[PDB]
Amino acid sequence: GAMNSSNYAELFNNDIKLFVDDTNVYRVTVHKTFEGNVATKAINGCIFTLNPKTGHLFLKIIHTSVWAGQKRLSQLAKWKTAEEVSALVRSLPKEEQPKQIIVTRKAMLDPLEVHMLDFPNIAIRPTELRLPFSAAMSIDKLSDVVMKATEPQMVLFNIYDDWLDRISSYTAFSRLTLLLRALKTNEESAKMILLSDPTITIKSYHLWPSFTDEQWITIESQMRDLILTEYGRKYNV
Amino acid sequence: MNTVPFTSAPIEVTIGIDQYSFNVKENQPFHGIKDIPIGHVHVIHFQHADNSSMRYGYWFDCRMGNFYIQYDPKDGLYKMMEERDGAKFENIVHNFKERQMMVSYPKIDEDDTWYNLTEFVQMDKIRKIVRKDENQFSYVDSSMTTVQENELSDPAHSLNYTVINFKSREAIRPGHEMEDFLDKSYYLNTVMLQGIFKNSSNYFGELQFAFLNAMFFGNYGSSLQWHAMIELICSSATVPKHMLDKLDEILYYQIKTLPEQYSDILLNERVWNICLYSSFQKNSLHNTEKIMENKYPELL
Ligand SMILES: Cc1cc(OC[C@H](O)CN)ccc1Cl
Repeated sequence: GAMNSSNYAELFNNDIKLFVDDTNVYRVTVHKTFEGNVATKAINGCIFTLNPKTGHLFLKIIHTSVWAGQKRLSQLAKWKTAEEVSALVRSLPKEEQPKQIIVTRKAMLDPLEVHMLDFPNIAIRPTELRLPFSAAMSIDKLSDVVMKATEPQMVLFNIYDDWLDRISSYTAFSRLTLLLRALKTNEESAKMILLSDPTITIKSYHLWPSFTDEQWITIESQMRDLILTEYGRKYNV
Repeated sequence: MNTVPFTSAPIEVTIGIDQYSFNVKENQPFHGIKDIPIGHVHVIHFQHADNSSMRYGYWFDCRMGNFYIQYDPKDGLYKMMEERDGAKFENIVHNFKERQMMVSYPKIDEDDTWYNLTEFVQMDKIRKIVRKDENQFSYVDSSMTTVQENELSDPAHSLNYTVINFKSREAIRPGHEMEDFLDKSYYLNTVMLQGIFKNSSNYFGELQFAFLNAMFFGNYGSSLQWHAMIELICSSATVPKHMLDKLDEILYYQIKTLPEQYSDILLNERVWNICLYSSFQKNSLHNTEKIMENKYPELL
């Protein structure tokens, strides 16, 4: 069934599962035409497919050329996501295929279910969590590879860097969601927090800075503070 | 005109014949129904005075034999039976018609209701949905489940309606996932009509049989089947023009005949709002949309 506060720990058991977020697949700028009408111009997008246990991220880059000449693009974006997720599963060895795929928005259920009819033993599930995966394009290296792409492309990341060498996947996913929630609520502040000290760097093969354990506790406290405030600043409390 | 004689009426019961019904008292001198129109299927159905649970009844065609009812006190129900001895049948029926112990099938000469509800229904196809090949008539009741329901448990006592499933490999061609799921014309026209039903008359016939079993027996799986078949048409962009016009008439007479107090359980809000207001065929069911809006605006 649906994923919520109460069945949270299933994410970290040893049944393979993937989160699929489609919120960055179809992305536009809205602008005015010479005649004073409004028009959209599409920009490159991405499917965010994540193994929350391992941290393996399958970033499928959606090049604008896939919208050329198509109508009802928001609807087509959901089926394109499902097609791409399904092709990903099919590309994987059987023992690497997921047993569940959890979609972050309910409109993906029917497109994915139809594309996955061939995999009756893979459960497609929604969630009631308000997960911040839309903020993934606030991660500079992910944003960069998406905007530079000239053709459809899949890029593999580990969105936890090396954290798992020191912390559990429960703790890693909690850190990840805290970081993304912060970036979603106030991107400038969140990014200031992460890079303030120039002596903490991002390895070439990583997405986030090389914080010590002690530095992560401080960072995490600053992200919490940020998030509580922006909630005051927004509701005046 | 034909006759369904009864050996007696030992228990109080409401008897229905087609869209008509009358109350018979315990051990009332009642010997059956006369004047039944030849040329249509018919259904004779029963609700016991004691136990409103289990409405039940028998689909039959009088051209296919001489049929009678007799209450079985072991099994506790009015059973349909066939008298092969045509001479014994004429003689028995004549005597009752003489003693005027039969109610007359009360058709109004203007009234084409029953024809319009059964236009495409044929006994031969009923007998393939209700499998009991020794008899020429078919028993249905409120509790019988459908073949698709048993997949989600007695196969002998099931309604073998054609399985329709919009999220199935049968309905979705590889490489046309989105196309086929948003526009079911492939599934309607090639898979079902051309493939399974052969023609729209067999399709419509199953649709009408499903509705009638939902309405007379409150058979839940039949209502599911009726809605599913409506939805497949309305969700198809490409539908022959003659089928749309006929569907509008079919549904029109179904909605007209539905008991007003039963609409809350027999009508699926989602399917009807979708068919009448969202689907490819939102503008193609004028008669159906007009009667639904005037008679059940609450649902929409
Ligand atoms: C009313 C009726 C009764 C009947 O008696 C059946 C008995 O079991 C005798 N075989 C036969 C035909 C008809 Cl139509």
